[PDB]
Amino acid sequence: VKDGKTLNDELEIIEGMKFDRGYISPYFINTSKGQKCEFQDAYVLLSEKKISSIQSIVPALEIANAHRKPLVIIAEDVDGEALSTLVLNRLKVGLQVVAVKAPGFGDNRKNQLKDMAIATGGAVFGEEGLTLNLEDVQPHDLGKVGEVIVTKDDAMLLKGKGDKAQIEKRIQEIIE
Amino acid sequence: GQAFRKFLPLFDRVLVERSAAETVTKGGIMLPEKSQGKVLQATVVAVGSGSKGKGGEIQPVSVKVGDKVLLPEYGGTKVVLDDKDYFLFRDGDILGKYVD
Amino acid sequence: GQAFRKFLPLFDRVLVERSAAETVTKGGIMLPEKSQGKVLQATVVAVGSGSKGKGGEIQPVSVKVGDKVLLPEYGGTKVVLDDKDYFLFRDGDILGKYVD
Amino acid sequence: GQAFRKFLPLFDRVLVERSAAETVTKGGIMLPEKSQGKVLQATVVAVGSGSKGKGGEIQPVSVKVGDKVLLPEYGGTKVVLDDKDYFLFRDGDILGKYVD
Amino acid sequence: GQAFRKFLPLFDRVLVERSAAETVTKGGIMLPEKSQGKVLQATVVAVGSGSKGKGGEIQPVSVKVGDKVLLPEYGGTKVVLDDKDYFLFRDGDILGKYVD
Amino acid sequence: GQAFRKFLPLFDRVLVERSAAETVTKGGIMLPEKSQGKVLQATVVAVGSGSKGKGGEIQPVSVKVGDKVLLPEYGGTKVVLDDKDYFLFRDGDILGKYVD
Repeated sequence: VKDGKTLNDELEIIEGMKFDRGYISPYFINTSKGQKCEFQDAYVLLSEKKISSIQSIVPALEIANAHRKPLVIIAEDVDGEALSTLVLNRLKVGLQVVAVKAPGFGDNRKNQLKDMAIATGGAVFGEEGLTLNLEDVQPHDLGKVGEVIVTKDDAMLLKGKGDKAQIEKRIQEIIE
Repeated sequence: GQAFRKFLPLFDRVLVERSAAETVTKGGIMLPEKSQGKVLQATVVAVGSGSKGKGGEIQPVSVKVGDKVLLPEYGGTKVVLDDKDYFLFRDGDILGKYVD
Repeated sequence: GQAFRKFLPLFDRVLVERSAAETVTKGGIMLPEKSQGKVLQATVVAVGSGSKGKGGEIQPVSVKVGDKVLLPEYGGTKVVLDDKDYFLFRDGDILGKYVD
Repeated sequence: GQAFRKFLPLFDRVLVERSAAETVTKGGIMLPEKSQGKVLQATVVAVGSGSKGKGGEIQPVSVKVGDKVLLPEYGGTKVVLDDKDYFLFRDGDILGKYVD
Repeated sequence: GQAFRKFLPLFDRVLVERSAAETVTKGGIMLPEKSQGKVLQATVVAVGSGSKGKGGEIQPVSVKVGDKVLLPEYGGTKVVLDDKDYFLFRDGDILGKYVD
Repeated sequence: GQAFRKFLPLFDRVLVERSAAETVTKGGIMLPEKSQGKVLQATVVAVGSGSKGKGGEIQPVSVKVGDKVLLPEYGGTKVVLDDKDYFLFRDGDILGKYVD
């Protein structure tokens, strides 16, 4: 329950994976009607660490370009030369890509990122335990959503092509 | 000694032209300009006559004009010739050659 | 001098590749990647022609191609050949070699 | 050794006169004199007799008087002759010559 | 040069095995392990071929294999052979030898 | 080279034994032990074989065993022989001799 700016009560149903993180740069906008980034049948790249280097972001971009599919990059932060590479490839050639900060401050960030990985069918990169490196990315290590909205303040992922049994096991893990 | 654009290097100094920086990867991903460092690959455009390492004779330099060479990270002098970028190196500073 | 992957070292420089870092112990305990330091074990893939230490003649390097050698902690230059790490060393920097 | 304005350099020292700083660009833009840095082009006006690099004989310097040369960014001694700027350099400091 | 545990040193390098640290004194007082410093007493197990100090010939090292020697406090390189500690020294670093 | 207590110095190193520190003055005034520094007076107990300063021959050291010598304040190495204090010096470090 929160306040409403109107005179009447209204119910909002939020489905899928919505989190209060917008795009990192406004150059990723491709739908000017709502000032939002819109992709359908897009790859998802999940990183538990910051993406600040060229070689940590180029191979995923080559998979996304070779498959002619959009890429959503959800990491702790994307800055430095990788952000410039993303913006340059979006503006010059028209590469479909968007970069979104990860939600959560603490172990909640890791848990929600693993939830996104399970729901989309991807793998979390730059983790403390398994230590998967971002220079070694295979096309099966990326999540697959059918739809994504990235606005100024929030991003939402729809119809992630994750394994249903894995999502059920993660649900029972959260229950216990 | 061999001159290049009416510039002749002195002693064992070697003048090189750095290769073009990679602007796009093999997968078709364009790279930002300020993220591309100095190119360690270069070609030899001018050599000096060489120094006198032994007694009474001049020792020619190891590389020749047209050799494809590998350069160290530091130790090169900026030389501008016809408003075009060139770099001057000592003969011993050059790491190796690309043979064909 | 002997060339490797179209790269010939200059003077007494020696090109090596480091051995593979050990990933699992003799008992079966897997090791993390970031805890494995640089391998001091290496094999020689390319040698230079050598320097002129004395008057008028060329002194060949002490190691040959295929020698299994031991490297110091520091003093090697990164050389990338066909997108693979290689390391260039002065001949006097090699601590010793393994005989068989 | 060759003397200039009753000044003769000693050993392998070389006296140069730097070129005039560019006051206007090729389009017609006047440049401020503060922004004009030190000019690396110079003309050899006096040379020393040379040093004794080998045993018993005197080695002449590599440059001669009237040669157009390129100067290093550091390493020159201010010499005033008839109230005009002149700079003294070692023969080995000079990077190269402009051959016509 | 003499090889030890299929390791052969290069140039004027000497491989030594340090003596065992004293654990109990002459009166029967046992000593803690962390308090025992590095042993300056050592045994030569492998010598290099030697450097070329003069013109054209190889100068052998001054120690031989089996010599009992005294080491300086600093100047040795950790070498692991068959998972056992060994130390590599330049031939000039050894302070002296014990004659019997 | 000359050995002393089964220790032989290498190259041009010289082993010395410092003189006993003065405990009482000429006037009968006892001196504290903490106020007496290192004794620069010493006798030579062991000499090395010497270095090869020139081409192909061994240069013997300038002192002999039993010589009374003056030591510099710094530059000596602690050597313990039969639980007794001794110091190793380069031959060029000794300031002078006491000739009788």
